[PDB]
Amino acid sequence: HAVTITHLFGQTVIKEPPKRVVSAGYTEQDDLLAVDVVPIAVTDWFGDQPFAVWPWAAPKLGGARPAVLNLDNGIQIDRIAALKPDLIVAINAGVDADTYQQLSAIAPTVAQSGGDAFFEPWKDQARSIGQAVFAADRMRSLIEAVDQKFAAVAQRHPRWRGKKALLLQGRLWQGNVVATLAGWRTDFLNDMGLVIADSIKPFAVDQRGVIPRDHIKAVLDAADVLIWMTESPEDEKALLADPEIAASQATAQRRHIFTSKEQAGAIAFSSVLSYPVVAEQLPPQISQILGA
Repeated sequence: HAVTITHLFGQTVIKEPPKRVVSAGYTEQDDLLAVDVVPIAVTDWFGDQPFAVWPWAAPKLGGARPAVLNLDNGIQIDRIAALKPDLIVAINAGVDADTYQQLSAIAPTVAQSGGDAFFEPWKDQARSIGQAVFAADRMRSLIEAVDQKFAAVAQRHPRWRGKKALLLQGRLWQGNVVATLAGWRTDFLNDMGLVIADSIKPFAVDQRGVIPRDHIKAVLDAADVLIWMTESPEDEKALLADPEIAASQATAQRRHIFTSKEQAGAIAFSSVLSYPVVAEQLPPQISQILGA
């Protein structure tokens, strides 16, 4: 039975479990590898990982060495054609109507389902991948396992319930703190019993809060715990050197968590394989700030 995928740019028919999959977006390799589909090409995002596959997903390669694509200057249409895929997964790749036509000329192409051309809700991406590679039941159990691990954190830490969190990018932008707005990207924090501080709501730009310099101190001080997606010790040092961050009660009362690079990657990938890394490695850090 062929699978018909309905997406932003129409429908894609996938006649059989595909043997040559290109992962054209920033994160889809995690959910593909999770259901034992090893892409023939993975697209790099950040962190300079071998084959752009981060450590939580690397084992599933079974030693394969996929081609590494990049989006530095758009989707690499000719490189994709040369790989002769039977399925292109381009959910998190910035596909538009023009690039959709180009990819579809090469092979059946699964695009995003809606208005997010990058970073659509992680479970929507997972379910679509699962359908596309004839692994829906397996992908369903893996999504459930994520929710269960975060629910188990909540059960072990009832004192956290209602405590206020912010999830911040690891670097300032042109002087501004950049927060993740409340949405699918913060559901994992809610699943552990935390609330997203509403101090960021007035500063919305698309899915982030871009905090004006004169509001940094008050906005950070609204939170009980601040999770910064730092990718190096230099990132942490630059945040603590910022005069507004340095003068906040968040700094005075040691409310900051600065992620390791691996932790920042696991949050950023938000996948069936990366979220269990967050559920393992973030709770001990939250306990140090909130108490167990």
